[PDB]
Amino acid sequence: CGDCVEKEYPNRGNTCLENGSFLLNFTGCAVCSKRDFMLITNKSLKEEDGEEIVTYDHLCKNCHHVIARHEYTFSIMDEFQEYTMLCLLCGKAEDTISILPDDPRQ
Ligand SMILES: [Zn+2]
Ligand SMILES: [Zn+2]
Ligand SMILES: [Zn+2]
Repeated sequence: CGDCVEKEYPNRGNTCLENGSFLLNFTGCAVCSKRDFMLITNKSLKEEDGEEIVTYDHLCKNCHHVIARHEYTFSIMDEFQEYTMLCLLCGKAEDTISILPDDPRQ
């Protein structure tokens, strides 16, 4: 309900994830008032030309209302990798890593 989160799309100093629920930003629901109560459902995955995308939602373990929506997208460009995340709860973040054909991933 947006009142579920302390901050809307908090920055994570570059952290981009396809899993979990950010309990440190979740202040507990406002449809029912419960905390440390959540599930994940409708989890989709997409892949275009080397880019990998993961989209999902968070649901209150008590009232099963949709707490928030999550998106994580990952792209490979020429010699580098790009990571981006956007979630009302988990946060908004972006990172880029330079790599080699030896696949070292820093
Ligand atoms: Zn809520
Ligand atoms: Zn709730
Ligand atoms: Zn999230």
